[PDB]
Amino acid sequence: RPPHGELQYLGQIQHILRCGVRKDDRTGTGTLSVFGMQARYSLRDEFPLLTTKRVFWKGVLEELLWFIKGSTNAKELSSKGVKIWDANGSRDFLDSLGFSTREEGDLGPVYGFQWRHFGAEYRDMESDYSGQGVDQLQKVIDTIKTNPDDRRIIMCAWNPRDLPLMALPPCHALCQFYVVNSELSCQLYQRSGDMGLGVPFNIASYALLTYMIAHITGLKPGDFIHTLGDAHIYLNHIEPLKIQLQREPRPFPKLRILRKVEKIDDFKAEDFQIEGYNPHPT
Amino acid sequence: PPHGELQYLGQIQHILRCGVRKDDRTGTGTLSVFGMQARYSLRDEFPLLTTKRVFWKGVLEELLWFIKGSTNAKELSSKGVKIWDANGSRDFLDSLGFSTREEGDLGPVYGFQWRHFGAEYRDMESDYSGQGVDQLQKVIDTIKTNPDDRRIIMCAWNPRDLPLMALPPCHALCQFYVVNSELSCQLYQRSGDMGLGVPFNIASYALLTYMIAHITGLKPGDFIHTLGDAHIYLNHIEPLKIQLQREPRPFPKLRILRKVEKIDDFKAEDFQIEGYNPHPT
Repeated sequence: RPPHGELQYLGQIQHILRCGVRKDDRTGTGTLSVFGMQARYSLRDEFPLLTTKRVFWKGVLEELLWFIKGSTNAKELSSKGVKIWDANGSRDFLDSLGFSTREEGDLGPVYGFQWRHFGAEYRDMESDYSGQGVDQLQKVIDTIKTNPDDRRIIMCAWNPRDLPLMALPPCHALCQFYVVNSELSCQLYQRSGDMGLGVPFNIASYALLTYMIAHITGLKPGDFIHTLGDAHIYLNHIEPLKIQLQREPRPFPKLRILRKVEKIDDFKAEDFQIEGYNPHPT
Repeated sequence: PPHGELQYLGQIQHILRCGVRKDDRTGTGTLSVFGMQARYSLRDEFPLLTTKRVFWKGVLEELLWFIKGSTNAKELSSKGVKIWDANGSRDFLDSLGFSTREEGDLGPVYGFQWRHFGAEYRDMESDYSGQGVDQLQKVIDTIKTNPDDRRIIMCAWNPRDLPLMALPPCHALCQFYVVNSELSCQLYQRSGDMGLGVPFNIASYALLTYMIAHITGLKPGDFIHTLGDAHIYLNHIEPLKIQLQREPRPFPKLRILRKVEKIDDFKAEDFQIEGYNPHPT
């Protein structure tokens, strides 16, 4: 009787179709669009991997793990057979940014470096930043263990000084955690969200991070609150979304963590099994 | 057309029906709900709440003090506005280990992050001109040359400077965006005392959107207030329960009197609030 948590994402899509405004330009790109939306996804016994269309779960878990180790090296992930960042590591592409002296796959100070060493002077993908900058992930885990009530438990990836050094500016600007009755919640502030391709992955990433952090602090998962800045759909995806919005949601799968892990760095693709996941065909 | 203030009041009824108990740093309790959002139209109205007066003059004078880049509390209270004084007092600097600071040095707080993000902070009387990133000027430049950019953001959480600071900022980030010559703005506040602060806050950023709309030549469109921890303090449940019984009155209107071309050049006399008629309390 509480509605399926997937109807919120589908509503947001109804909405952009009914009211976005056509920021134009049948000259490649071309979008419908709306500014500011907010969705709440339960994490209690379910795990919100969308079902009306399949999400690249393997690219989810692998990219999250590549952020936790602080990497900013795209080859290092691309070897887990997740390619989503390689176009951004390609020499012609850096070459179009004056990164002419960077080795291919050096993305600059992108999420893993902002999560692990915010503030450090960034040299390049092979340097060692041990002890430099602030480690937001750790500080966040400690504050949860020792002051769950703190209203300051934030993690920021948007670093205006580092921005001209990044091979692309981040979508997720910041996430805030929050703790009550032993449940752990999370709110992601995303500046720009493609309603078709990325938003369902981005929802999985942050839910998963919430599980992993709940696990390691011995709290139980709560709500994941997805807030969006610029939410858009590309005109070319309207047809496929229009069909996609007929499909009745299917029950969200579940996720087990298969061992007791105590440091965040300690996690490995195999500690997780997504069980029950059955989405519509594409 | 429902009245803008119903969203704010909405959020009150909701925290009262579903908020859970939760304590602050000192121990005072609150009912709190995590995650909320409201949209206030900024088109030919200006949303200064009318069910309880807001200190308009603190709003104006503060935002001017943010824009100036300042982080001295004294240069604010001299305009007759004291909301930052306590955080600057000699007693308080000492409890934080800032034994070395002139009273009323707040550390690197919004002043400094909007105009000098990532400069090293020294003290309040330093000069930082050309240091760090000038996020305010950068937002206005982008609103004018690339209005469809989706990164028009300002950010005042900076983890590095957090221990240098009187208190950690409460407005973390704001984003802007433009569509049909309308300028909208979204604000992510990590924590929100629904009684005293949120209304004050909804007026800062609305006012900031009218300033940037005036200079880049667009019209104000929406202001979206997103909250991390929305909470009502306990002591306030009763007053808010009265307050919920008031029909809101039509929001007033903000008039800007001369044409200002640069954001650094606004003064408090450029601004006129008209037809403001809030209930007594």
